[PDB]
Amino acid sequence: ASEVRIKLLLECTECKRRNYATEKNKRNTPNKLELRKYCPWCRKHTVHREVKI
Amino acid sequence: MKEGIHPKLVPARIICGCGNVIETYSTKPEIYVEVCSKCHPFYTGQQRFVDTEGRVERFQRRYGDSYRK
Amino acid sequence: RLTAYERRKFRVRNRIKRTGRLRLSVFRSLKHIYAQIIDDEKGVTLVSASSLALKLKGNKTEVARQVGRALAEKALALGIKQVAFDRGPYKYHGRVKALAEGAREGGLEF
Amino acid sequence: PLDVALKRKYYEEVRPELIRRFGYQNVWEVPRLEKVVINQGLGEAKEDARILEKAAQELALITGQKPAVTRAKKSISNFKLRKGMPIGLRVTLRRDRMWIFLEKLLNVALPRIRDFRGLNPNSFDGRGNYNLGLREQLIFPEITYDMVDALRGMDIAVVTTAETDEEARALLELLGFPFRK
Amino acid sequence: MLMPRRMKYRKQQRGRLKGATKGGDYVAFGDYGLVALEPAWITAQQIEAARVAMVRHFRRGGKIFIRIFPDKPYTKKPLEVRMGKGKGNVEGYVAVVKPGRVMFEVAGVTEEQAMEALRIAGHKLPIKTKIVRRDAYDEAQ
Amino acid sequence: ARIAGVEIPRNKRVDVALTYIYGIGKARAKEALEKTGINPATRVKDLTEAEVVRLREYVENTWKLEGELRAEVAANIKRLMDIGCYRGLRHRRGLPVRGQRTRTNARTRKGPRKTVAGKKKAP
Amino acid sequence: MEYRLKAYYREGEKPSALRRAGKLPGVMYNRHLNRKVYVDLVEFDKVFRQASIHHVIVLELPDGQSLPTLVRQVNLDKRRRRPEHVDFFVLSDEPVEMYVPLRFVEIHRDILVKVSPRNIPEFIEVDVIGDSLHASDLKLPPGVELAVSPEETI
RNA sequence: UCCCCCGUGCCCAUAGCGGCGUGGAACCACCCGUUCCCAUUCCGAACACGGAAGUGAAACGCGCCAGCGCCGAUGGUACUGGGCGGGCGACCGCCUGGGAGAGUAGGUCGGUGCGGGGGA
RNA sequence: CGCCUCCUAAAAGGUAACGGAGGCGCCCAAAGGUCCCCUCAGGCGGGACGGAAAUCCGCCGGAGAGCGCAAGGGUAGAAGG
RNA sequence: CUGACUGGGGCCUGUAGAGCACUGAUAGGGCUAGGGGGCCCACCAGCCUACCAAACCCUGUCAAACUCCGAAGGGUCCCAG
Ligand SMILES: [Mg+2]
Ligand SMILES: [Mg+2]
Ligand SMILES: [Mg+2]
Ligand SMILES: [Mg+2]
Ligand SMILES: [Mg+2]
Ligand SMILES: [Mg+2]
Ligand SMILES: [Mg+2]
Ligand SMILES: [Mg+2]
Ligand SMILES: [Mg+2]
Ligand SMILES: [Mg+2]
Ligand SMILES: [Mg+2]
Ligand SMILES: [Mg+2]
Ligand SMILES: [Mg+2]
Ligand SMILES: [Mg+2]
Ligand SMILES: [Mg+2]
Ligand SMILES: [Mg+2]
Ligand SMILES: [Mg+2]
Ligand SMILES: [Mg+2]
Ligand SMILES: [Mg+2]
Ligand SMILES: [Mg+2]
Ligand SMILES: [Mg+2]
Ligand SMILES: [Mg+2]
Ligand SMILES: [Mg+2]
Ligand SMILES: [Mg+2]
Ligand SMILES: [Mg+2]
Ligand SMILES: [Mg+2]
Ligand SMILES: [Mg+2]
Ligand SMILES: [Mg+2]
Ligand SMILES: [Mg+2]
Ligand SMILES: [Mg+2]
Ligand SMILES: [Mg+2]
Ligand SMILES: [Mg+2]
Ligand SMILES: [Mg+2]
Ligand SMILES: [Mg+2]
Ligand SMILES: [Mg+2]
Ligand SMILES: [Mg+2]
Ligand SMILES: [Mg+2]
Ligand SMILES: [Mg+2]
Ligand SMILES: [Mg+2]
Ligand SMILES: [Mg+2]
Ligand SMILES: [Mg+2]
Ligand SMILES: [Mg+2]
Ligand SMILES: [Mg+2]
Ligand SMILES: [Mg+2]
Ligand SMILES: [Mg+2]
Ligand SMILES: [Mg+2]
Ligand SMILES: [Mg+2]
Ligand SMILES: [Mg+2]
Ligand SMILES: [Mg+2]
Ligand SMILES: [Mg+2]
Ligand SMILES: [Mg+2]
Ligand SMILES: [Mg+2]
Ligand SMILES: [Mg+2]
Ligand SMILES: [Mg+2]
Ligand SMILES: [Mg+2]
Ligand SMILES: [Mg+2]
Ligand SMILES: [Mg+2]
Ligand SMILES: [Mg+2]
Ligand SMILES: [Mg+2]
Ligand SMILES: [Mg+2]
Ligand SMILES: [Mg+2]
Ligand SMILES: [Mg+2]
Ligand SMILES: [Mg+2]
Ligand SMILES: [Mg+2]
Ligand SMILES: [Mg+2]
Ligand SMILES: [Mg+2]
Ligand SMILES: [Mg+2]
Ligand SMILES: [Mg+2]
Ligand SMILES: [Mg+2]
Ligand SMILES: [Mg+2]
Ligand SMILES: [Mg+2]
Ligand SMILES: [Mg+2]
Ligand SMILES: [Mg+2]
Ligand SMILES: [Mg+2]
Ligand SMILES: [Mg+2]
Ligand SMILES: [Mg+2]
Ligand SMILES: [Mg+2]
Ligand SMILES: [Mg+2]
Ligand SMILES: [Zn+2]
Ligand SMILES: [Zn+2]
Repeated sequence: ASEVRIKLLLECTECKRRNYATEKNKRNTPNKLELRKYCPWCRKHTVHREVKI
Repeated sequence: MKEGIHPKLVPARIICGCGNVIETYSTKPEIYVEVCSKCHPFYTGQQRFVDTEGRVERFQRRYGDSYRK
Repeated sequence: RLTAYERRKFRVRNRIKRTGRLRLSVFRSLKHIYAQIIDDEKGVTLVSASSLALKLKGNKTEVARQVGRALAEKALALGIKQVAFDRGPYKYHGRVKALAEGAREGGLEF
Repeated sequence: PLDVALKRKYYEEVRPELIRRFGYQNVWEVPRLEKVVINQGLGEAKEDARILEKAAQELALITGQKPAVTRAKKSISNFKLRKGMPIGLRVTLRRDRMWIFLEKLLNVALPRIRDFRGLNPNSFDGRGNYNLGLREQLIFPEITYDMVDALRGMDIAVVTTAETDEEARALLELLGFPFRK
Repeated sequence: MLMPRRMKYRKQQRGRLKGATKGGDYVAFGDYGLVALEPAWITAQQIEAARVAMVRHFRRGGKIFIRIFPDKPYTKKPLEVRMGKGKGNVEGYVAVVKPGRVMFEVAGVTEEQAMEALRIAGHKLPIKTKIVRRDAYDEAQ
Repeated sequence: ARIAGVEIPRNKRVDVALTYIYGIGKARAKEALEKTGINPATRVKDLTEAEVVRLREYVENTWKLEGELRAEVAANIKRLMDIGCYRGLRHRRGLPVRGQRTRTNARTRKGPRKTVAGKKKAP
Repeated sequence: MEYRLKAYYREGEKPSALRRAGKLPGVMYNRHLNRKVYVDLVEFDKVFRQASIHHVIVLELPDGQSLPTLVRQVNLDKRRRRPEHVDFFVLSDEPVEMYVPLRFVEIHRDILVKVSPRNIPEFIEVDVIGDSLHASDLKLPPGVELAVSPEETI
C-alpha cells in the first residue's frame, strides 16, 4: 500500500455489511470498485461496492 | 471475407488517353487514366520520344573541316 | 521445431490426460473421421469406430454423428461408460462436434 | 471464382512457356503466385494525427481489402517510439484480389510512376520472391490528387512458389513485369 | 604488464595449490620451454621480468611464447591495519602454476641461445624450473 | 498527374498553367496551344478531355520535360566536371560559372554568409 | 619408416609394478581385437623418438605374431614428464586417419590424412611475413585424403 | 505370424541436420469450391464446411549415404571412503576398497506397444 | 542491525567472520479466473521515406528472447503474446 | 528389540577431479563488418596495412558466485544382524 495504492472495504449492496477487504490504485482506477461477491449474510452473490476503510 | 468492412469490387473499365481500354475489377465503375502500358514509351518498343540525341556531342560538331590543309 | 498443429495437439491432449479418464481420441481426414477410446496407462485401445470401417458415405457431418453412435454402441457393451473427449488439433465444431454428439447420444458420459 | 485478364494469361500463356523454358516434370513444380503483401511503413502517424484511417481507407480502395494495423514491437527512444504504438498498415492479397491488383499495377500503376524506366532486376529475394517500393499512392487508378491529404508510399511483396530467382524472374517477366535490365 | 581487461568479479578467494598442472604440460608452439617443478602464485611482474630477460638475450631476435596468464587478483590490506573490516584491496595479479606446467616457450633461435635464455629466465622465478625440448611426446598430444 | 508528369493548376488559363511544368516557359505555352488549336484564355477547369489529351499528347512528344530535362541538364554539368574544364571546376566548389566577381556578392551560388573574425586593430 | 619393437601380454599385473620394473603399460586394439600389453620403456623410447605417430611400428608379440601398428595415444605423467601409457593401433587393410609429416621445399609440422595402410607415405612436400598457405593447395601423393578442412592454415 | 498404410503410445538424438531415392490402387496430403456452419486485429494462409477433376510438386511415410550432430568402449590416469608414512612449509608418497572427465578404437541415417484399413 | 537472491557451504538439511556480490519496505482491476488461438531473440537476403534499430516478405534459427523489479531456479508439450 | 554401527537394495545430490557446450577471462595464428594509419584522393570511388576491431575457424589455457560432464563418499527409506 501507499498513498496512491489504497486499502478499501467491499460492502454488499443489498444488506449493507462490509464483507471483503482489498486494495486498489485510485489513480489507475478512480471509480468506486464494483464486484460480484458472495455475501455470507445474504447467502448469495451480490454486487459489492467500494466503501471507505 | 468479413462482412461490413471491405469495399465492393465490381466490374470496371479503365480508359487511357491513347484510346486503350482495360477490362478489370475495381471499387470504381469507370476510371480515366493519362497513361497505360500500351502507350508508355518504355513499354512501347523503345519509343525514344524527343531524345534521339545520344547525346550528340562532341565531335558531331564538325562544321567543318574548313580550317585549311 | 514444432508446428502450431503439433503444439495444439500436445497442449489439449496433455490437459486431457491429467484427468485420468479413458481417452476418446478423434482423427479427422479430408475424407474420413476416426475414433478410438484409449487407456493411456496401458497404452492400449479398447474400442474403435470409423467412417472407413463402417463403409459410410455422404454428408461428412452426418457420417460423423453416425460413427459417434457406432462408437458408443460398442462402448457401453464393453462396460465403458465415462470418457474424456480428445479433440486434439481440432476446434470443437462441425464433424468432430457431431461425432461427440453421436457418442453422447449413444449413451457415453462426457 | 471469376475471370480476370491477367489470371487467364497466367494459365494459357505463361504456364506453357515456363515448362518450355525450364522443363518441369510435374504440374505443381511450375511456379505460381502465392500471395501479394502490401505495407505502408508509416509511423508518421506515431504521435501526430495518431490515427490515419485515411491511409487505410485509401489502401482499401486500391486492393478491395481493408488493411490491418501493425504496432511497434519495442519502444525506441530515437524514433520517438513507444512499444505498441500503431505504426503501419499491412494487407495480404491472395487469389482473385491478388490478380486484380497485380493486373492494374502492371497495366496502369507502374506506367504512372514518375520518370519510370523499368523495375530493378536486382530486387529479387534470392529465394524467388520480389519486393518493390512506391513513394506515392496516387499512382493507383482509384486514387486521385483531389482525395489526398499527404503522399504515402508502400512496400510490395510478391511471393512465388519458385525456388530460385531465375524461375521467379521468368514468371514475373512473362506475366508482364517491366525490368530495366 | 599482464592483467585481465575486465572481470566479472573483483576479488577471488585464495584457494589451493594441490596436484600437478591441469594441462599446458607439453610443448605447444616453440622448440624449447621452461617447465615448473613447484607450485606457486607467479606474479605479473615476475612473468614480465622473465620475458624481458629473454627478450634482451635475443637482441630482439627469435620468438617468445608466454603460456601462463595472471588472471587471479592478489589482495592485500593497507599497512599496519587490524584484522577485519572487509577484504583488502586488490594490489596485483598472479597466475596459479602447478608442477609440470610449461610457462614459456621460445623458437627461431639456436639451441645454445634458447638454453641460456631460459636459464636466465628461471632465475627471475620464485620456483625451481626445468628446460625441455620439443619431443615426439609433445607432438603426439 | 495530368500533364506532363505534373498537375497544372485549374482556375488559371492554359497558357499560364502550362508554364508550371518544368520545361515550359511562356513562349512554348503560346506555341503549343496554337499548334493544337485551343484557346489560350480558357481556364484549365474548362477543357474538354479531347482538348486535354490533344494538348497533352503534343507537349510530351514535342519537347523533353521535367525529369528527363533535369537529367539531361545534370549530365551536362557532370560532363564539365569530369573532363574537367574551368567551368567544371567551378561547379565542384559551387562558385559562379559565368565570370562574376567573388570578392563580394555571389550569395546565390555561395549561399548564406559564413561570418569570420577579421583583423584586430591596435590600441 | 619402418621400426620394430618387442611387446608382451599382461593381465592382472599392476601398472605400478610394471612401471617400477622399467616397463611401459599399454593396450593394442582395433575393430576386431583388444589386448592388454606392455613394452620395455627404454626400448620403446628408442623407437618412438624416431617413429612417433608418423611411422609404422611392428610389434613382435611373444606368440610369434608381427602386427603392424600406429601409435594413436601416449599418456604422459604431467609431473615427471614421462610416458605412462601407450595405445598401439593395429593396422589392417581398411583406410586409417593419421598424421603425415611435412617437408618444406610453420604452423603445421604434419597433416591429418585418411590413407590406406598399404599406401602410407613418409613425406609430403610443401614448396616455400605474414604470407602462408592453406593445406588445400598441397601435394597429395596418390591414395591420400585431406582429413582436415581446406580452410586450415599451414 | 509377414509386408504396407492410418491413428495413438513408450524409450528419449544410436531417433537429429543435410544429401540422394522412392510411393498415390488404398490411406494421407495437397487439391476443387466458399452455398451452408465457422473463421481472418486484413487475407478460406490458418480455423471450418461442401466436395472428388488432378498431383504426389509441397507436406508426410519409407529406403540409402557417416559431412555434421548424437552415442561411445577397453586400457591408463585424476580424484577419493578407510588405513598409514614424509616435508619447516607450499605440498608429496604407500596400502586396501571405489573410480572419473578428456581423448582413442568404434557405433548410429532408430527401436518397440496397442487399435484400425489394405494386401498375401 | 529486519527480509529476499547467489557464493562461501566440504554433491542430503543446516553451518560463521566488521567474508565476496546484489536486491526489498513495492506493485497489478488486469499484470487476477477460465476458454480459445498464437510462438521468441538473433542472423543472412529482399523492400519508398527508413537510419545499427520502426513496419513488410522469405530462409535459417530449441530457446541464447520473454515472464513488472535483484538474483537464482523454472519455463515455448508455456509460466511468454 | 525398536538403538549406535554393519550387509543388501532403491531413490536424492553437483563437491573432488575434469571440461569449455553456457557466463566471463585468455595466448599464438587464419579468415574476416567499423575504421586507426596509408599513397592516393572527393568530380565519384579504390588498394595496401611487419597496427588497434565483433563473429567464425585452428592451436593452447583460466574461474568461489562458469558447467556439456562428474566421482569417492554423504543423506533417507525398506529388509536383515
Ligand atoms: Mg482480504
Ligand atoms: Mg488491485
Ligand atoms: Mg465471491
Ligand atoms: Mg457470520
Ligand atoms: Mg473506498
Ligand atoms: Mg470477391
Ligand atoms: Mg450417410
Ligand atoms: Mg465425418
Ligand atoms: Mg484427437
Ligand atoms: Mg508438364
Ligand atoms: Mg538480387
Ligand atoms: Mg519462393
Ligand atoms: Mg490515379
Ligand atoms: Mg583463505
Ligand atoms: Mg607473492
Ligand atoms: Mg591475498
Ligand atoms: Mg578482513
Ligand atoms: Mg587482503
Ligand atoms: Mg599450472
Ligand atoms: Mg628460480
Ligand atoms: Mg636438453
Ligand atoms: Mg515552366
Ligand atoms: Mg571573377
Ligand atoms: Mg627384434
Ligand atoms: Mg619427454
Ligand atoms: Mg624417457
Ligand atoms: Mg586422430
Ligand atoms: Mg505414423
Ligand atoms: Mg507401453
Ligand atoms: Mg528425396
Ligand atoms: Mg518422385
Ligand atoms: Mg521425401
Ligand atoms: Mg490419388
Ligand atoms: Mg495415378
Ligand atoms: Mg457467405
Ligand atoms: Mg516429395
Ligand atoms: Mg561420426
Ligand atoms: Mg553433407
Ligand atoms: Mg569419452
Ligand atoms: Mg576405466
Ligand atoms: Mg585411497
Ligand atoms: Mg586419507
Ligand atoms: Mg587407490
Ligand atoms: Mg582401486
Ligand atoms: Mg575399476
Ligand atoms: Mg569416459
Ligand atoms: Mg587436453
Ligand atoms: Mg584406449
Ligand atoms: Mg550404417
Ligand atoms: Mg542418424
Ligand atoms: Mg518410429
Ligand atoms: Mg530402417
Ligand atoms: Mg509407432
Ligand atoms: Mg498392426
Ligand atoms: Mg491387418
Ligand atoms: Mg485383415
Ligand atoms: Mg549443502
Ligand atoms: Mg530439516
Ligand atoms: Mg504477473
Ligand atoms: Mg483473459
Ligand atoms: Mg536488412
Ligand atoms: Mg514519411
Ligand atoms: Mg531467458
Ligand atoms: Mg532492477
Ligand atoms: Mg533386533
Ligand atoms: Mg538403524
Ligand atoms: Mg547401511
Ligand atoms: Mg554407513
Ligand atoms: Mg576444481
Ligand atoms: Mg568457455
Ligand atoms: Mg578449473
Ligand atoms: Mg581451480
Ligand atoms: Mg565448480
Ligand atoms: Mg559423459
Ligand atoms: Mg555434505
Ligand atoms: Mg547409507
Ligand atoms: Mg543407501
Ligand atoms: Mg534387526
Ligand atoms: Zn448481503
Ligand atoms: Zn495508354
